[PDB]
Amino acid sequence: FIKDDYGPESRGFVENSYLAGLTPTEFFFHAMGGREGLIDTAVKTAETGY
DNA sequence: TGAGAGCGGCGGAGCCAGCAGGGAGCTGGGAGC
RNA sequence: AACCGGAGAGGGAACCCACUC
DNA sequence: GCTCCCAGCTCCCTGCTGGCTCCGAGTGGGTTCTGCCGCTCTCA
Repeated sequence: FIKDDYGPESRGFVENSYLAGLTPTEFFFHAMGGREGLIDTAVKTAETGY
């Protein structure tokens, strides 16, 4: 991407569906999104149990 | 006194205790008589 | 011609990997 | 000699910095590891 690109494609918006598949940039961004939830699942338990 | 051997020794957050600095308040030395 | 069974040992520390959430 | 007002000492207070304890529940495997050098006394 060009420097200082605030457009939807350049910041994480995925305009494709899971039926049409994702472009490589959208695939990486989607991985970045899923990683956050996966981390919170492990972090949350240590607080809730305490 | 030499081999066998016994052992002698060489990360982060958040509550509690101490310290430092700063005033109100009391008592001796001087101000008037 | 003459009795003829029978057990008992494995423990701890540390580390890593993995699983279910 | 008399009462009294102003600085020096006593107290408490506030504020700040250093020190101790906690950090989900289960489960299954495997692997390594439990000290070592030598120094003096004894049997031969």
